[PDB]
Amino acid sequence: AEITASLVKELRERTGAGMMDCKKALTEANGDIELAIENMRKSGAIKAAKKAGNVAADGVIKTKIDGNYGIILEVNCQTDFVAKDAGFQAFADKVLDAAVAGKITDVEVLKAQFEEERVALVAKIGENINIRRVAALEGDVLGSYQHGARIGVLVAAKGADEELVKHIAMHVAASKPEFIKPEDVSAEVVEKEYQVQLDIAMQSGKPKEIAEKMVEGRMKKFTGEVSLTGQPFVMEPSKTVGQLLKEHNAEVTGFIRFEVGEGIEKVETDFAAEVAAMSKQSHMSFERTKPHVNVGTIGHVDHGKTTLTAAITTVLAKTYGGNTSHVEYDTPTRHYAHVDCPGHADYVKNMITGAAQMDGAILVVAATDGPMPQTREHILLGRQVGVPYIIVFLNKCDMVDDEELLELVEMEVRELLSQYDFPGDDTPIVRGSALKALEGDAEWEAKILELAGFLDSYIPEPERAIDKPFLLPIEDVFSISGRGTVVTGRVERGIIKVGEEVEIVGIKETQKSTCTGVEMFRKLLDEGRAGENVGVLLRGIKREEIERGQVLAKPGTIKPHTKFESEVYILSKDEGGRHTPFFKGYRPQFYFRTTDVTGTIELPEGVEMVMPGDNIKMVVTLIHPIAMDDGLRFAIREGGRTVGAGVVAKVLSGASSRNSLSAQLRRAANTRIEVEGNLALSIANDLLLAYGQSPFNSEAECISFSPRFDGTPDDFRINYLKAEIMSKYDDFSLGIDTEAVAWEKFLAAEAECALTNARLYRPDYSEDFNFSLGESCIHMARRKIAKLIGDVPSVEGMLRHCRFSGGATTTNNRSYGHPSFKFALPQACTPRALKYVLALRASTHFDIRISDISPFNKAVTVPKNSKTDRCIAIEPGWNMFFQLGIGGILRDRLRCWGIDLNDQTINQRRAHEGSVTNNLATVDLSAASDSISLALCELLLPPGWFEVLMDLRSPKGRLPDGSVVTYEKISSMGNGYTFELESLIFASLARSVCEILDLDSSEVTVYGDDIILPSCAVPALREVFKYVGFTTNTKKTFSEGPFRESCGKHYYSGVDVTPFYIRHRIVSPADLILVLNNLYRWATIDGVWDPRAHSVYLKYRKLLPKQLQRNTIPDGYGDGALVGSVLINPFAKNRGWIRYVPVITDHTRDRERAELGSYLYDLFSRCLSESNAIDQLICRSNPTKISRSTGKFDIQYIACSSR
RNA sequence: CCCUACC
RNA sequence: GGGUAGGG
Ligand SMILES: Nc1ccn([C@@H]2O[C@H](COP(=O)(O)OP(=O)(O)OP(=O)(O)O)C[C@H]2O)c(=O)n1
Ligand SMILES: [Ca+2]
Ligand SMILES: [Ca+2]
Repeated sequence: AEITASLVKELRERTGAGMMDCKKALTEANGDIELAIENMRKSGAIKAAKKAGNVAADGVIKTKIDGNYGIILEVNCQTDFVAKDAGFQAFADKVLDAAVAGKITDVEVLKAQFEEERVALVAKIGENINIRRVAALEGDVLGSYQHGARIGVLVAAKGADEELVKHIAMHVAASKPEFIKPEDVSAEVVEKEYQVQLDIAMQSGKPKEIAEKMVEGRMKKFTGEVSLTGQPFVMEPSKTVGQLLKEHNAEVTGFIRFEVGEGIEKVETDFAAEVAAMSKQSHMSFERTKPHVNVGTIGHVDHGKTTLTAAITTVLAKTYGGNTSHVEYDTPTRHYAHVDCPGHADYVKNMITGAAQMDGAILVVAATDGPMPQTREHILLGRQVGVPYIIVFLNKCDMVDDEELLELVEMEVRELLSQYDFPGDDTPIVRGSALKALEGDAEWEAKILELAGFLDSYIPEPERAIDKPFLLPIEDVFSISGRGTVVTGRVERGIIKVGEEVEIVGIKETQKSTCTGVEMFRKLLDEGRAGENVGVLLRGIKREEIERGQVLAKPGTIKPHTKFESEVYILSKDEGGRHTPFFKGYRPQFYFRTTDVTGTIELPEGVEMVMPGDNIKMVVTLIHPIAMDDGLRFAIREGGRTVGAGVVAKVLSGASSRNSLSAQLRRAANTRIEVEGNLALSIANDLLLAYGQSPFNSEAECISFSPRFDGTPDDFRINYLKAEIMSKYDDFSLGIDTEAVAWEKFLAAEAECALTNARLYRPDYSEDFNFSLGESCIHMARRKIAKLIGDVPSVEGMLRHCRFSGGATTTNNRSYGHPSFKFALPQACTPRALKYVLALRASTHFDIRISDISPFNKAVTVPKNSKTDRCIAIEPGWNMFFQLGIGGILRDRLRCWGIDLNDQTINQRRAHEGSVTNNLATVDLSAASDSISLALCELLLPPGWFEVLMDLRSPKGRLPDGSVVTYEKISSMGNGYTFELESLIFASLARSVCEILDLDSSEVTVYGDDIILPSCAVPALREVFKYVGFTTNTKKTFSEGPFRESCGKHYYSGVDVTPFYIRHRIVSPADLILVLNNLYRWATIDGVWDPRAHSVYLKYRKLLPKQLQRNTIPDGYGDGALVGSVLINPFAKNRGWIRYVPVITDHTRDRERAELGSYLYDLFSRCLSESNAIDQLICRSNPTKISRSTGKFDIQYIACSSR
């Protein structure tokens, strides 16, 4: 030590400067006060200027109004915590006040007027802080709005009143209008923006006056929207600000809106990979049940928070050897995840959103400085979020002589901790140095060790989910004959044993009962443990006495509540939340463990708008009760869209839409649009005419017209539509057309397999002399396939993939398709398939029974296009169960070849590229799956597999004639695996063809029979295919020309030319709406019409009942309303800040579900799962419900977003 | 279970 | 009938 302790303290208390900066400026002053205060004052700048190269993207905005003069101010800092800090508040509160009277606008004037004090803080704080901008606004009446501190606006308007200007100010803060009027936009920035779009359009091939008109309409919008005037007013999106003003005899002379940080990079920051980055410099020179603990580090930016967590990691690895960007380290007794808390808001967000909780914080302060002024806000954050314990790591202690000085810093911290109710006197404080720790220096190494010892002993072990009291969120209820009432769900915490009593609590008056049993799909059980999906059997209680959403718990452990206060986060436009703010009476859905429930909120004191993206405390009150205690997470929803997360803080005491309007629409909806002749045709023809193309001569021409594959994209697009649009229409009288042809087709395919079956089992030409491409590919493909697939389908493979889903089986019809009827009604099965069923039956205690054992499937017929139906096959139920098993497994394996059968999106893009690039082809086989013969499978597949495939197929088929077929092909369409099998067969060949040619196999991609490989490969692929029995569809395969198609998307030199189809007689208003919407989506660029089509759209829109002509919804909400602008829908009711619009839906009648079967289906599904930012983990999946379609329509109200 | 869009 | 994506 040099000079004395209490000499430095009073140097701090009158300055706020760092400890060592105080001692060291007290030596060069020979123990003199005033002399010292000066060496620092006179060095205030050396510090500040050292911080210039520190990005200050945070801060506050302030705002003041004087009679009718107003100023808006922005002064940055680099941190959340500094912005809410008292001192920094006072600087900006002052630089603002004294900037009012002294009416300034030149940012430099008031800057330099404060520069000598701007250095005061920057020294005392340790963050770059400085005035960023200022501006001034005056008018006849101006008003301001302050959205916390992140954003303020000043609004000046003539002829307006008090609240009006507030509201306008608030709107401005929400909608960011970059001008005050549509006619105020830089007639240059625009006149040259109209000069860029004109190509985008005229290069797509569009005729002069079309590209123009389009661009004009676009630009008219492009502006109206970025202009206060043509902006849907925020407090009533139905009318815009423009109209709001006009009807108040007012206008807006001008406005300013500032937002903290606007246009300042705000350099990204990754925590983990930075620690490893600081760990790298000294990178140089069983018991799995261990408890899991979350810790957060919190303190001043460069007080060494990052170096400490580096230290904590090396040292811990060196010694005890071994969500979202978070380092993790181990102690001999527990396992840690560690986050940084660089921002206050940002942290509160993650704490609500569950993306990062905290069992204890670690407050980091460098002893060379001591607590900073903003250290208050650090501890305060801890306090506000309820971090249960806070440990202190004094850092950089080695850069300190007097040890009495550390005794002194440590006092300051303890006193701060206690000012915020933390155990100041009893809280751990390790005197350490992270730097030396990383230099291996074992003196300062045992302090890190010591810190982790406190982590192990001061932050108490968190409560293992099993040790808390039983609770199971009820997902569904079943009435099971001779086994009472049963609920299913995942037990959330605790254990339930048979015999114990339970309460069922939530939505109605709480009820009591006792546990009869506990079952999973395979085992029956006497206890259910936390994390397990189960059924639990209750006694005396009935199934209409229990609802989903209730919980099952140990008695008295959980109680039902209706009112509570909470901390919630509203998602932004980004995260898929709302895109408009809400206000006083927000009335959304609060989803709890498994169900939505309506609630109203009240905002805290003095807040009256809420924007996507921000935090808020609100007092929520629910329509009826839900079991809850403190801590319980919940989502916030609007029509099943997630717009917020929440956490109950404290439970409290808890002491639009029109009917005739629905009736009007219902009546209209059940009306018949009726016209003469064929409406579909008339529409197509008015369309052909508006694009100036010759109309369809007759019904005959609709289905026999071929497009010219040339001319401009525009010319081709309507030409392609002409060829496709009527091609699947099912109501053509004119034609002895049929489905007789579908069977001929079907018989042709079989006979084809018969030939190639003969051939492939006979290729003894008895002459090696000759070598063949097809032979070669089969050999190569076989070898690749085995490497991918294995000798045989894994048992686990089957365990996670066999399932029932869907439609008809050989015993169930469309009506009894649902999986719950498959578990209830006995299913048929094949003699060869029997052992699978028995094995499944040996596998569970539930009954598993076989209607009948027979080798037949049912060949039926389903619609395809105007020219032919498609023959498929309805399988035996149990065979299906297992087919989907192997089908599911092949789907997984095929990923290793880059083939992803869940994503037809990758095939569409390669179609599009092949379209400009001509380097890729799209190809198509004719009877794709009807042509895979038995022989081909047998040559390609491992024996183990082919056998399993032979057991599971239907060997025989019963046609509608009662006649039979003994199948030549391996499997028919409608089998559980044929799609995935044809994909693998197709890919394996194309890949082998690639290697034979020295192309990259990886360029191959396949989805069913939509095959995409490199163009040069096609001729050889054609030959292989011909050889192994397939016939390639010359008409729908493209390896040159400007055209490509794959998976629904059609492209022409890069432009989307995918058509649309009218399939049915248009008879109801839903039929017509669907067609019109398809027209809309095909003719609209971003909501703007091609004029050619729009004239036809408007012509036919007049055929609808009047109210249905105006009842519009945004795109992506379905087709029970015309797509258009929902803001101008007269029937849209804005109810509680969420907007509700009526759509047409099919009127259903409820049917009785199969109680046992539904319960198996539920349980079986939970089995399937066990073998398998983000608050999506807050929602489940829903209860079995059956319903008949009556032929009528209903009106349903759905939630919408302005869009 | 009932609608639309595709293989 | 099988699968995909979206909707109730
Ligand atoms: N409604 C459909 C459509 C396709 N697929 C499956 O996807 C593959 C694609 O067959 P398509 O290309 O649609 O037509 P193909 O049966 O091969 O007959 P074609 O091209 O001559 O019309 C084959 C089949 O397994 C299906 O099962 N059911
Ligand atoms: Ca095909
Ligand atoms: Ca195809």
